[PDB]
Amino acid sequence: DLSQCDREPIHLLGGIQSHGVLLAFRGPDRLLEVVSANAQALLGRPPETLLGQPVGRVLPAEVLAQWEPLVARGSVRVVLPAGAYRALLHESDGLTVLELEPAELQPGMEETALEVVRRLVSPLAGVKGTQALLQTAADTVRALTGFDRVMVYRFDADWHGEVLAESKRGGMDGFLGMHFPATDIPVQARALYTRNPLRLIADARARPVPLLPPVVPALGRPLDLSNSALRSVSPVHLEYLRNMGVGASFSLSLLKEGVLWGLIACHHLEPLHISHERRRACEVLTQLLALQLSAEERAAEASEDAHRAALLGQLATAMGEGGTLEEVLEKESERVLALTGAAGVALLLGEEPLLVGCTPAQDEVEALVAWLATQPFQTSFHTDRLGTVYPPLAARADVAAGILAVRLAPAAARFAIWFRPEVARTISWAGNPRKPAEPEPGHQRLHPRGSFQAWEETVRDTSLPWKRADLGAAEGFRGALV
Amino acid sequence: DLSQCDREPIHLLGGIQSHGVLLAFRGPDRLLEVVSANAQALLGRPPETLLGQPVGRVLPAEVLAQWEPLVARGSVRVVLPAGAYRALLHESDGLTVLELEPAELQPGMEETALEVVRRLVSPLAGVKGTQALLQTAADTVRALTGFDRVMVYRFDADWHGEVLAESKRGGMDGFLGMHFPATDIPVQARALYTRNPLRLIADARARPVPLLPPVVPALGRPLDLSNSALRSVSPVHLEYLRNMGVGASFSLSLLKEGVLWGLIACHHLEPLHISHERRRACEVLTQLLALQLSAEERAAEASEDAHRAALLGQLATAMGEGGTLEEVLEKESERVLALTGAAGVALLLGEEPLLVGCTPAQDEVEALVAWLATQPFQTSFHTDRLGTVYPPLAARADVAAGILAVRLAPAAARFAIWFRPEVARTISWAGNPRKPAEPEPGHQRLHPRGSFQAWEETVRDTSLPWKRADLGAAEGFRGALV
Ligand SMILES: */C=C/C1=C(C)C(=O)N/C1=C\C1=NC(=C\c2[nH]c(/C=C3\NC(=O)C(C=C)=C3C)c(C)c2CCC(=O)O)/C(CCC(=O)O)=C1C
Ligand SMILES: */C=C/C1=C(C)C(=O)N/C1=C\C1=NC(=C\c2[nH]c(/C=C3\NC(=O)C(C=C)=C3C)c(C)c2CCC(=O)O)/C(CCC(=O)O)=C1C
Repeated sequence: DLSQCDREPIHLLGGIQSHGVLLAFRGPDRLLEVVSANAQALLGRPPETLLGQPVGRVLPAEVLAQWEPLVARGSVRVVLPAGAYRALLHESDGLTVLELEPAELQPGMEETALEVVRRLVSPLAGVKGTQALLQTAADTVRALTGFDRVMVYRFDADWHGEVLAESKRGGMDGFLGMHFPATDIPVQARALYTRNPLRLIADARARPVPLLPPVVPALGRPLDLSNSALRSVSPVHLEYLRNMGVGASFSLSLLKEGVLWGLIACHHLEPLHISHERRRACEVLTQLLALQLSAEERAAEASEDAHRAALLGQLATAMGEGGTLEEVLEKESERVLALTGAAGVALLLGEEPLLVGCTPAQDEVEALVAWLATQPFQTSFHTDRLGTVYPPLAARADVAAGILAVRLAPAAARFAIWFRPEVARTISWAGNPRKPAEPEPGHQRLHPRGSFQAWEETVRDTSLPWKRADLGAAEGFRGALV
Repeated sequence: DLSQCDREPIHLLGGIQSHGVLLAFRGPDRLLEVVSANAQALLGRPPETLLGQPVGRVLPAEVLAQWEPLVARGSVRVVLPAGAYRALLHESDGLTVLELEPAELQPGMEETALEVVRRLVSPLAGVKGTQALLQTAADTVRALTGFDRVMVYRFDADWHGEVLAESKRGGMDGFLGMHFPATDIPVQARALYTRNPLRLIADARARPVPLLPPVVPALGRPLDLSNSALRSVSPVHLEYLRNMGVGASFSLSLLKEGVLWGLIACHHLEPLHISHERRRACEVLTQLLALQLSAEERAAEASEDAHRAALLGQLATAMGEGGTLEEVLEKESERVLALTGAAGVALLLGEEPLLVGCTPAQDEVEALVAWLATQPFQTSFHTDRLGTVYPPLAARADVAAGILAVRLAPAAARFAIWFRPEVARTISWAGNPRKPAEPEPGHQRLHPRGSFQAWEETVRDTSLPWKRADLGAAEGFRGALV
């Protein structure tokens, strides 16, 4: 179900944010084709009068002088009689898009940000866990942006997420540890956040500035603002902000090894514009954490596969120390369990089933033993909520909430099945997950949930997720029984 | 220790660089105890008549106006009539040492180094290899320092180095590809370089400034200048550079997982001083490179593991469904070799040897098995130069230069032994390695080597080195068959 949320084009709403001015040109003569209605407060004259006119007679000479560097570097600073603006330049719908927004005024900013990078690299980060690695990356970003609250938000495989870190001001509420639906950040949004990694909402109460003309004439549609720094956002999202009593919003995507792993959302309770220069420096921090997270993770996985392979070697040094099948896998009982972080093992070596640890009844292992043999897997099968696919043992989630089965022979149903009990998790949801929006009668005008107060849900009948190492240790064992 | 170049106390040389003043204070009354003889250059009044004078009456009020900002940070900018300077504070031998140094004049340093941090931390970096990673880092440090040549030095196991990357200006001598002896950077300096990661020589030809008094009166020795920016390097080094044609040297240790991976060296043909702050943003980049290298490198070891584990996966699917062990290893001999990237394998299941691929003859293999039997290895043995420990097959480096053996049995003689042939290398040195230093009659006066021209050499009887992924799969094979 691709809902109403996952529909309307957020890149075709046709408004810009009032703290800036948008101009679009087409042609070798670069005649103004698309103008935002507030254009006058800079250009001088009625916007309607400057459509159809080449750049030379609409743009100030303060800016055209630096047009070449604008074209080559994509952005240049320009001082006007109004103040210091930053000219941004890109391409869209075959037209040239120009944006003026206020520039950075405080000149020891890059110095300051060069010092938050030293903190986020250091000799080495992630000392006592990646938790304080995200907590620093949150602190650094608050210190640089001046925002009252900064959360690290992670995405889960269902595309729901959780605040894993939070650096806020004293006397402020916090969303630490809470959980959030997938409809909160829809799919079309996550599609373009994985392309354009920044977004600033200076004033959520403010009214978007329309563009002129309302369509691109040669197209019958509005100008594609997917790469605009001043594009104004969906209306139903400005209300979700107001129902949190926030006033400004800045978010950066956390792209690590290709995918959208999460966001760094920044909340302020009064409007605040952050210079495009200050946001690029923040982007330098977010990429920094994303590289730290990657090197820490692989290192954990490597060390987690060296201890598992220490076990595989102890199994074999013993299994060859004496002819003793039934006996060693019994005398070395905890070295098999710990191979997959398991609590009971059922080994199908024909004959009878050698039951080790806490394990389901011999006539119940013989029940999944017969169903698994008619399941579509090749070498391994792992469920973390078995009861849902195999309900007969849905009441035995005390020993069989999750399973990890390996085939010890091609045909000839010969398996090694590790078992895990459930692990009960209470997740707190920021507001009711079942009514996470308010539709109006006719179900054609959705609104957001107005309460983000805790909602608690103990999760049952699920086990711990089978990590990557458990699974490799399983198939390593497999090449030692055949 | 081993040689004289290791004896030299390169931290008690009593000299500093003429582009700066050093002053050391001690006591509740910050009495001046040690001072550089050039201190009168920037203080006014001869350095001898201010010794034992409170800090108040010796320093300029321009410097003392920031005396509290100076302490709690350890760095600050002051404007003397002599010019803008950087004051830096640190404690050595119960003394408060303060070092005055010309400060940075180009104000967009921090904006420039941000852009170069952006380049080296961006994702998609290392995509054409880690060669492009060091090449990017050498090109970026050159853009900030402005040196005429910036090279990447990697120490090997034996502490000699080579140049794996290089970035230089048009028409200049390079050292790409070349190898440099262990004696060129001696052990007492490596140790120090693990702890102070940035050093700078501004005039390879300027003579040191003495410190007055020649000693610290309470010790009998001079001031320890371990954590010093203005310290003068040993005179044996100064000759080295002046026989190299360099006029200024600046280097940054590449500390990787806490150990000294290598060094980024930069050469200018003329004297050049880099500001303290610019040396600290270059060191930012050394830690991005250290990070980037650690992450990439962990990604490959994993991808290596996956291939081997699959090779272990298919053999054990060959096993348990096709006759004896002498047959399935006859139809997967291309996998049993590939396990350890081997040219041949000799398995000993207790029968006569079963030789696979390119091996030495049955008798040569048999003889080695009875040799290794005495040897004191637990479950694994490996060498890249067998002939150095077992000469009987020192003629056979065409098949047996390097070997990897695993014990397939407890207190018994059952092994699987993979075989590699030699891989002739070719080390092109910067000078003849047997003449690394040229002493005078008597040997209490050493002189740098005079000629840095390519001295080629071709190492033989040496195989490709048994890596982590190979060894890991060697033990995997051990745990599979009986
Ligand atoms: C049916 C529609 C929607 C419901 C219901 C809902 O809750 N959101 C809906 C649509 C959109 N959400 C968009 C963006 C967006 N959502 C989040 C998540 C949060 N945003 C916040 O402001 C907070 C807290 C205050 C949270 C937890 C984020 C981070 C974003 C990105 C924008 C930002 O950084 O503020 C969205 C797209 C907006 C656009 O056009 O840019 C839509 C349509
Ligand atoms: C017996 C003495 C020595 C011989 C012979 C020799 O070749 N070196 C000897 C001693 C020391 N070398 C020290 C420092 C140093 N050496 C290198 C290596 C190079 N420096 C270069 O300039 C080049 C190329 C021209 C190479 C290959 C480096 C990088 C360093 C560090 C200093 C720098 O980067 O400029 C040394 C340390 C002296 C000190 O630090 O006080 C000694 C004693």
